Amino acid sequence: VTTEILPVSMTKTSVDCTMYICGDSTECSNLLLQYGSFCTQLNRALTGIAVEQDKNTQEVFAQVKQIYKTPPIKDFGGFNFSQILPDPSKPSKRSFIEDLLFNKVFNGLTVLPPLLTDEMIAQYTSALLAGTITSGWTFGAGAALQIPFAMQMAYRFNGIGVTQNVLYENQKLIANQFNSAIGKIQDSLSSTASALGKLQDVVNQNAQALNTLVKQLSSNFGAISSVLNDILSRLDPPEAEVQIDRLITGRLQSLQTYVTQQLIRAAEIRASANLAATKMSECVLGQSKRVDFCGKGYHLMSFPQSAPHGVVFLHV
Amino acid sequence: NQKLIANQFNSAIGKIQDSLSSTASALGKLQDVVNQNAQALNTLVKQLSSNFGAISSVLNDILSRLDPPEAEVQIDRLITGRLQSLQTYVTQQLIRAAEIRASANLAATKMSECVLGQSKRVDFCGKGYHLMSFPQSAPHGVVFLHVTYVPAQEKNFTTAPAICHDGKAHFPREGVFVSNGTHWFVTQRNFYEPQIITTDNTFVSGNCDVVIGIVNNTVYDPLQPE
Amino acid sequence: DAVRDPQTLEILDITPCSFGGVSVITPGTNTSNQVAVLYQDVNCTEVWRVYSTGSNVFQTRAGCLIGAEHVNNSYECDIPIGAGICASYQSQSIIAYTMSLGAENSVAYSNNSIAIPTNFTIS
Amino acid sequence: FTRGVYYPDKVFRSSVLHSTQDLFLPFFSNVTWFHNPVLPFNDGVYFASTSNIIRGWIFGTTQSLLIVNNVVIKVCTFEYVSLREFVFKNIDGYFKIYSKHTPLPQGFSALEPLVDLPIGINITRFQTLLAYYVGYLQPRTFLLKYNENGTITDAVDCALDPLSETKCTLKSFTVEKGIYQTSNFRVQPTESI
Ligand SMILES: *[C@@H]1O[C@H](CO)[C@@H](O[C@@H]2O[C@H](CO)[C@@H](O)[C@H](O)[C@H]2NC(C)=O)[C@H](O)[C@H]1NC(C)=O
Ligand SMILES: *[C@@H]1O[C@H](CO)[C@@H](O[C@@H]2O[C@H](CO)[C@@H](O)[C@H](O)[C@H]2NC(C)=O)[C@H](O)[C@H]1NC(C)=O
Ligand SMILES: *[C@@H]1O[C@H](CO)[C@@H](O[C@@H]2O[C@H](CO)[C@@H](O)[C@H](O)[C@H]2NC(C)=O)[C@H](O)[C@H]1NC(C)=O
Ligand SMILES: *[C@@H]1O[C@H](CO)[C@@H](O[C@@H]2O[C@H](CO)[C@@H](O)[C@H](O)[C@H]2NC(C)=O)[C@H](O)[C@H]1NC(C)=O
Ligand SMILES: *[C@@H]1O[C@H](CO)[C@@H](O[C@@H]2O[C@H](CO)[C@@H](O)[C@H](O)[C@H]2NC(C)=O)[C@H](O)[C@H]1NC(C)=O
Ligand SMILES: *[C@@H]1O[C@H](CO)[C@@H](O)[C@H](O)[C@H]1NC(C)=O
Ligand SMILES: *[C@@H]1O[C@H](CO)[C@@H](O)[C@H](O)[C@H]1NC(C)=O
Ligand SMILES: *[C@@H]1O[C@H](CO)[C@@H](O)[C@H](O)[C@H]1NC(C)=O
Ligand SMILES: *[C@@H]1O[C@H](CO)[C@@H](O)[C@H](O)[C@H]1NC(C)=O
Repeated sequence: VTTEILPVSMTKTSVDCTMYICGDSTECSNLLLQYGSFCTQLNRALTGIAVEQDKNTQEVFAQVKQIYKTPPIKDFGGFNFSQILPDPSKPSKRSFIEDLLFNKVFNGLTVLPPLLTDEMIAQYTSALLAGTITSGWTFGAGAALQIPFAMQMAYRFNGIGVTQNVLYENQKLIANQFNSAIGKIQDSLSSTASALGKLQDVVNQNAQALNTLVKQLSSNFGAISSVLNDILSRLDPPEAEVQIDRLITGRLQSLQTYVTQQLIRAAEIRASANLAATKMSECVLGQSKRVDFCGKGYHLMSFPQSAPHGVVFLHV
Repeated sequence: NQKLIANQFNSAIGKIQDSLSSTASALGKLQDVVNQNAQALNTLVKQLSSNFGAISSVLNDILSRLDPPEAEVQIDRLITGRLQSLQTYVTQQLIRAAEIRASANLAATKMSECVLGQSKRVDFCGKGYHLMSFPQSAPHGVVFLHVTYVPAQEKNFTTAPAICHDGKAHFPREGVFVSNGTHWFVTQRNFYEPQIITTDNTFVSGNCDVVIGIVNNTVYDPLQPE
Repeated sequence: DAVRDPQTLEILDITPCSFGGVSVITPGTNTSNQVAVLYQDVNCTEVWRVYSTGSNVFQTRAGCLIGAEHVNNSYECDIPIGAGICASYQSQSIIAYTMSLGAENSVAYSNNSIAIPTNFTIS
Repeated sequence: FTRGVYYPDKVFRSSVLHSTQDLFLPFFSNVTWFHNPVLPFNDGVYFASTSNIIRGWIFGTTQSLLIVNNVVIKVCTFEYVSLREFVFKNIDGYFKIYSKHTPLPQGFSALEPLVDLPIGINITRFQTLLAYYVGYLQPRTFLLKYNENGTITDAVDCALDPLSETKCTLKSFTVEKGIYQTSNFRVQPTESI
């Protein structure tokens, strides 16, 4: 049993262009109108990014029609799924592994909330697990058809070229090896390793860019000050024109650089989310023949778990 | 079932035709590309009526009102303002072209693997079990028509992993053992078609006290009178 | 963010004023002319007169929503507001609800039962 | 209802949606009904009337423009000789009269410019000269709709209600279903310290 982590979405931001360039200064915002429509371009670009971030999450996680439930009598041939099934004693839908995963990882600048909450994403992953464990690969092609778990496991052995008496005659050994591998996953996440590094990199790259954008407001760009009220209290209007123009030019260049790098960075989070949608459909809802697409070895089955802005797959 | 299968296919093609000729619009992914590119060109054209700090946004009536010392002072403001807007247009066109290229690469992969073959990848060529697909052309796009098999009208049974007959464990060659309540049969997995359990459709492996859940029944031997 | 009074030498804090954004939820204008108005994150105690006061006031995690009737059903999402809340047009008015993820289902699992399909459908 | 829209300039336009920022009579305002009290001239006046009793007008702060009625104007110096709706503006030493008359109803109509009288006086009040209304102009922003013949057939007041501000942001008169960012808000400071 191995692990694969993928980024899915990123943080939805919006920047108020007029307030960033000159908040509460009508003699600056009258000079800004001589540049046409730069601020509406910048707002339209950032809004397109924010909508795409909800679409990525929909297409990775909402791949079931029903909300399937697992039965209260848990007799799966000796296989133990309790570390990855949800625990209702804690008040969320979140499972044990997913608790570990969530514990491991103003000048006009706001953050918009996501459409799907963490509870909704956890309910989707638990329906995917319950569907897999009780009905094989049949719920991904039609209606879910129940089958005993060892018989499911027998025809998955049959799909990698091994006859099914090998499964039925080594059943207790196979269940013990599965349970120990899940236990080792749980231990190495519970230790202090830096496992969620791909998810941490996205958060760091988005924090550095907002800090650079805020720090650019204290440059004076050739003007006598970088505070706009100091200029408006010291100078007459015909001489304050040429100082406010220098500040406006520098601040527009700062916003334009930020939005260009956000568009390039969102283009690669799309590709990551399209890959995670493909892995959900081909490794969780089916059994895959593609070499190394779902782990290392001959693929038997995969399970999903939710993470902050990401997804974790466990490949058996 | 050939006549039933042909009639279900013909009805589904007719419903595709109906939900396109009705005004429920579905070509939204193709209309978005057109709208975004038209909007970008309209923004680039409207940026020629800004004065960027100069006395006029028209260049002929700077050149007709001023002398070459202080006409260049006004012309440099318009030059920098118009370069910046051309630069912004070109950069966002290069970012949109890369997304259209990734979509065209996916479409070329699907033409190879769903039209020129049958695919085992789940949900790549539609929902269900993939049979075949047909291409149709569209303005700046392509439409695929995927044909899939969907199981219907399921029914409960009782099952077992193996059968014990003469101190030996019997397993299916290709299928599952099912019971209607009193008798035991063997059927294929995706369609109910029950048959008698003989030695031609099972194989034997070991004695019958290792398997969890084995069932006593009779395995028939087809060379009976000899 | 802090300063000292030049007369009483008191340390007194500076904080900015309210400042949100404003969004307008609409159906099509070939359907109605009613709107609802969302204010981005302002606690509804700080907030045009008809669409600024009155009844139909609801506090979401996205902000303050004025002009929509909060109900207790759950529907498919129609117009997304954020953090689970959607809006739709349904005597006709505008309603705000928690979105629903789909139909509830439970599979009849046991250790010796199987479902086999008996027919099929071409799609 | 929807009255008192004129032509802002003298540029021909056809089948466009131009945005205008000028002094207009806001939609659904309250106009006084008269049936001759001396009225003030705030910054611009809508006038209508509904025979042949209304002759002309008296202008000025008490030099005082006089328009009587055959049309003769006696601005006091200069003299000029050349349902009924009228618009008066006193902008930058000029005096712009916009007017149109028809066969208050709901129908939309636009007032064409009549004459400019570049006089440069001060006016704070006025009075009619013998069923007439008085509106007052506000700084607005409209969204006019021209046609194939280059005539205005519709407009939108971009500060009446939220749907109108949505229509002015999208620059259309039909709005699809959705959610749209339109503006910002900010509490103003109450006093200085
Ligand atoms: C499935 O695994 C869990 C965790 O390993 C088992 O729960 C443990 O059960 C023992 C008793 O045998 C307790 O002492 C531990 O404290 C339990 N751990 C936790 C985290 O609850 C569970 O019993 C296993 N299920 C089966 C059927 O064996
Ligand atoms: C197969 O058998 C199961 C078990 O009897 C059926 O599931 C029950 O269906 C009834 C209504 O038909 C429900 O009231 C019960 O709650 C279900 N039981 C459980 C445990 O979920 C199932 O409907 C049968 N399927 C078919 C196709 O006949
Ligand atoms: C299970 O299937 C068997 C098929 O062999 C059914 O047995 C047949 O039933 C019909 C009707 O009574 C008889 O005409 C046949 O002679 C029977 N065949 C045999 C070999 O006995 C049986 O009825 C089915 N049981 C149930 C509960 O459906
Ligand atoms: C399945 O058949 C076998 C073969 O008869 C049964 O095993 C023996 O059955 C006899 C009676 O028929 C008993 O006296 C023996 O003690 C059984 N053997 C053992 C090792 O217990 C077996 O019981 C049958 N299974 C079921 C569930 O009835
Ligand atoms: C399998 O499904 C098909 C499709 O529904 C069934 O065919 C229909 O049968 C009904 C009679 O109950 C007719 O009224 C319909 O006209 C048939 N449809 C078509 C397209 O021919 C078929 O009978 C089912 N087979 C079985 C064995 O139940
Ligand atoms: C299946 O579960 C039932 C409990 O309802 C039990 O009696 C039976 O022994 C189990 N069968 C197997 C093969 O474990
Ligand atoms: C809104 O303000 C009240 C105090 O009047 C406070 O109790 C409440 O926590 C605030 N809610 C939010 C969401 O800020
Ligand atoms: C909605 O549910 C709440 C329960 O928290 C209840 O108090 C309220 O009355 C319900 N609304 C209606 C209209 O019944
Ligand atoms: C424009 O005016 C002409 C009159 O010359 C008329 O025939 C035509 O119908 C008008 N167009 C529209 C759209 O009303």
